Amino acid sequence: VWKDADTTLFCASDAKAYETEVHNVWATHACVPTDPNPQEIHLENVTENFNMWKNNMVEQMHEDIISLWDQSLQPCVKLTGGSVIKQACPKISFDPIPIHYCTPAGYVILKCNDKNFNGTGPCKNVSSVQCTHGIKPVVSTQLLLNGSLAEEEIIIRSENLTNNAKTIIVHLNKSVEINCTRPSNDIRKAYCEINGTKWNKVLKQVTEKLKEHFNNKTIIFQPPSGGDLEITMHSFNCRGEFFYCNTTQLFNNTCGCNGTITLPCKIKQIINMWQGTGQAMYAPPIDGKINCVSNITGILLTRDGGANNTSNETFRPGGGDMRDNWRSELYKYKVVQIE
Ligand SMILES: N=C(N)NCCC[C@H](N)C(=O)N1CCN(C(=O)N2CCC[C@H](C(=O)Nc3ccc(Cl)c(F)c3)C2)CC1
Ligand SMILES: *[C@@H]1O[C@H](CO)[C@@H](O)[C@H](O)[C@H]1NC(C)=O
Ligand SMILES: *[C@@H]1O[C@H](CO)[C@@H](O)[C@H](O)[C@H]1NC(C)=O
Ligand SMILES: *[C@@H]1O[C@H](CO)[C@@H](O)[C@H](O)[C@H]1NC(C)=O
Ligand SMILES: *[C@@H]1O[C@H](CO)[C@@H](O)[C@H](O)[C@H]1NC(C)=O
Ligand SMILES: *[C@@H]1O[C@H](CO)[C@@H](O)[C@H](O)[C@H]1NC(C)=O
Ligand SMILES: *[C@@H]1O[C@H](CO)[C@@H](O)[C@H](O)[C@H]1NC(C)=O
Ligand SMILES: *[C@@H]1O[C@H](CO)[C@@H](O)[C@H](O)[C@H]1NC(C)=O
Ligand SMILES: *[C@@H]1O[C@H](CO)[C@@H](O)[C@H](O)[C@H]1NC(C)=O
Ligand SMILES: *[C@@H]1O[C@H](CO)[C@@H](O)[C@H](O)[C@H]1NC(C)=O
Repeated sequence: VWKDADTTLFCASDAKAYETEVHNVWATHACVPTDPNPQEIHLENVTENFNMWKNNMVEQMHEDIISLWDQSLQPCVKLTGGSVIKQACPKISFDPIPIHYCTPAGYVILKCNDKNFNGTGPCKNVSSVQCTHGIKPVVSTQLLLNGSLAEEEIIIRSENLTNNAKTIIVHLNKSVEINCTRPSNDIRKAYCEINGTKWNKVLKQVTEKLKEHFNNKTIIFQPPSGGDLEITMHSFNCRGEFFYCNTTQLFNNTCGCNGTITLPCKIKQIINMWQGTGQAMYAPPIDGKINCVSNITGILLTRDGGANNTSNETFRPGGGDMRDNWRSELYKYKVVQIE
C-alpha cells in the first residue's frame, strides 16, 4: 500500500574514486555506490497514474546537476545579477556518467514499463524499484543527446499538446549519430557531421508521428524564431567546451539531398547559463582535436501559435529548460510512500 508522496532522494553511481572527470568526482562524494543487487518488484495487476510534467524527481535531479556543474564547470567570470566575479577556471575533464536516483527507507520508486507510455496518465505495467536506471545528465538544447530511445514507436510527450506554449519532447526509437569536431591547431570554428539519409528518414517519421496528433495537418519544420543563441543553435558541452551548432540544415523541410549534413558550429566562451539567469565566460578552447560522437535520441520542439485557421502546424526546435532534458529520461518514474 502506498500513496503519492515527495521525499528527499539520494543518488547512486559507478563513479571511480580516482578519476578527475568532474561527474566522477561529484558522484564520488555526493552519491553512494550503485546497488550491486537491484531487483524490481512487479506490481501484478496494478494500474498507476504518472505525470512526467509534474514530477518532483525532475526538480531533484535538476538541483543535482546545478550543484554538479557549479562544483565542476567553473567560469572565469560570472555576471550573475550584475555582481561580476573573477575566479579560477581551469580546463577540466568532462564526460557525463549515469546517475541513479534512489528513495530512502519508507518510500519506493514506481516505474512505468508500458512501452508506449507517453509520460502522463495511466500506466498498466507498473513495477517498484529502489533506484532509477543510470541517467546521463546531458545538457543540451534542440537535440537530446546520449539518452534512452523509445521502445516501440516515436513518442510525443507534452503536458498538453493542444497548448502551443507547452514544450514537446520527441522520444526517438532510433538514434541518429551527430559527430562534432573542433579540428586541431579560427580555433572556435567547429562542425557536426550528420548522415542526411538517416536524419531525413527519422525527421520524416517524426512528421508522421506529429500528424497522428494534429489531425493530419501539414507538419512544417522551421528554425527557431528568435531567442538566445543557446536555443536558436543546438547547444551542448563537449569535453568541457560549449558548442553552438546551426541546425537550419536539419529543420528545413527540403527533404538531391541525402549525403553528409555538415552543421557549422562555434565553440563559445560567453554562455547564457542554463542553471539560472547569468552569463558565464570561460577560457578559449583546449588544443587538439575536440571530438564528441553523440546519439540524437530526442528532439525538443515548440509548436507555433495562431495556426488554427490554417492547414499547417509549424514546429521549431526548442530547449533552455534542462528540466525537460531530465524529464525525457525520468518520465517513467514516480516516488510513492509506503503507507
Ligand atoms: N518552481 C518552479 N517551477 N521554478 C521554475 C524554474 C525556471 C528556472 N528556474 C530558471 O530560472 N531558468 C533561468 C532562465 N533561463 C534562460 O534564460 N535561458 C536563455 C539563455 C540560454 C539558456 C540555456 O539554455 N543555456 C545553455 C547553456 C549551455 C548549454 Cl551546453 C546549453 F545546452 C544551454 C536558457 C534558464 C532557466
Ligand atoms: C511489463 O514490463 C516487463 C518489464 O518490467 C516486461 O516483461 C514486459 O514489457 C511487460 N510484461 C507484462 C507481463 O506486462
Ligand atoms: C498520453 O496518453 C494519455 C492516456 O490517458 C492521454 O490522456 C494523453 O492525452 C496523452 N498525451 C499525449 C501527448 O499524447
Ligand atoms: C548510441 O546508439 C547505439 C545504438 O543506437 C547504442 O548501442 C549505443 O549504446 C549508444 N551510445 C551511447 C553513448 O549511448
Ligand atoms: C519507430 O517508430 C515509427 C513510428 O513512429 C515506426 O514507423 C518505425 O517502424 C519505428 N522504428 C523502429 C526501429 O522501431
Ligand atoms: C490544453 O491547452 C488548451 C489551450 O490553452 C486549453 O484550452 C485546455 O484547457 C488545456 N487542457 C487542459 C486539460 O488543461
Ligand atoms: C567524426 O568526424 C571526423 C572528422 O570528419 C572523422 O575523422 C571521424 O572518423 C568521425 N567519427 C565517426 C565515428 O564518424
Ligand atoms: C547513411 O545512412 C544510411 C541509412 O542508415 C546508410 O545506408 C548509409 O551507409 C549512411 N551513409 C554513410 C556515409 O555512413
Ligand atoms: C543558421 O544558418 C542559416 C543559413 O546559413 C542562417 O540563415 C541563420 O541565420 C543561421 N542561424 C543563426 C542563429 O544565425
Ligand atoms: C555522448 O556519449 C559519447 C560516448 O560516451 C561521448 O563520447 C560523447 O562525448 C557524449 N556526448 C555528450 C554531448 O556528452
